[PDB]
Amino acid sequence: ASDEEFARPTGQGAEIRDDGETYTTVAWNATKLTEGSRVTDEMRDQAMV
Amino acid sequence: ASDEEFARPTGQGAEIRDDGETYTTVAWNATKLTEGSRVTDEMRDQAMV
Ligand SMILES: [Mg+2]
Ligand SMILES: [Mg+2]
Ligand SMILES: [Mg+2]
Ligand SMILES: [Mg+2]
Ligand SMILES: [Mg+2]
Repeated sequence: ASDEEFARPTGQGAEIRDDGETYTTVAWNATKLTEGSRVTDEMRDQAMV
Repeated sequence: ASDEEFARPTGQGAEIRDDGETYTTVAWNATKLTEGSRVTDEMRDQAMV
């Protein structure tokens, strides 16, 4: 939403003027973060961990 | 309706003459009469009456 504003002075019996809320958006577009790793099965056998 | 009248004096065996009830109207057309006023909410509040 738009910021707060201030009311306007007006004459007695005169028309109240308009200043309503205005709207906008902030967008998101999530980015794929990725990470990978590969191990040979002989390494996977012989490792202590 | 038309006014009362007087009957015709006649000879014996003579034709009776006509003098039947004639009619008319008076029209009306009602005219719109109007009156109006405005008061402000501040005046309506503050007045002693
Ligand atoms: Mg206006
Ligand atoms: Mg404004
Ligand atoms: Mg005749
Ligand atoms: Mg007559
Ligand atoms: Mg007559």
